[PDB]
Amino acid sequence: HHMEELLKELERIREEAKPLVEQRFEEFKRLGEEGTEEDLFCELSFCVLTANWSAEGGIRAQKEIGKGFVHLPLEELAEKLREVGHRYPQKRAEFIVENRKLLGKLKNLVKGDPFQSREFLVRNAKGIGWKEASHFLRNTGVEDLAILDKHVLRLMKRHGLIQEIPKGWSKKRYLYVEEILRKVAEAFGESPGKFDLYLWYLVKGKVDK
Ligand code: NA
Repeated sequence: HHMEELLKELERIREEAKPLVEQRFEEFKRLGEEGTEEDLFCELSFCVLTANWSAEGGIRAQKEIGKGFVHLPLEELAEKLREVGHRYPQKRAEFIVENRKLLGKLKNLVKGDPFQSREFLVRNAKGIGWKEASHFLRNTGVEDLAILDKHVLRLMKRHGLIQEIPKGWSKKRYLYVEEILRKVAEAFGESPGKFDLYLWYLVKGKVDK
């Protein structure tokens, strides 16, 4: 399959998807602009939980646990994650509890240079790698970054943009594949952060987060 085929299909869904994409982005921008440290922490926790899980699951976990991500002890947090169906509740709970060290630092991170903020989160936030750090930043309104998850990587491979799907990341390799996708986003006329939502609309016609 060729790149033009992908762009044409995206153009066919663009008009219908746009209101959903724009409304979802307004919510992301609201979080970055008006969100408290705890609000940002809950979004970081959403990204920990959806590393290898559906947006639907993470949204349900966020709804059910809420500020529990901030205050619950490890055992109680793990139990609530087990209750909402997470497959790895103990380890994700441990990541979230450890990440509480970042409360007080998130507002500045979200406002900082997004490439530098992503580097920080990769190194310092548990359960957050290159993809999940990009995801968190995008979900606070950042538009500069791609979220290279399995769905996006498979689309890129199917349309000849990359030759193989990476099963792990480094700074240089993530930046490289991200730049490939940035050029596609630019060809379409959208920022990487919004382009991601158009790409995901292709699957089932949904715009989650
Ligand atoms: Na990390």
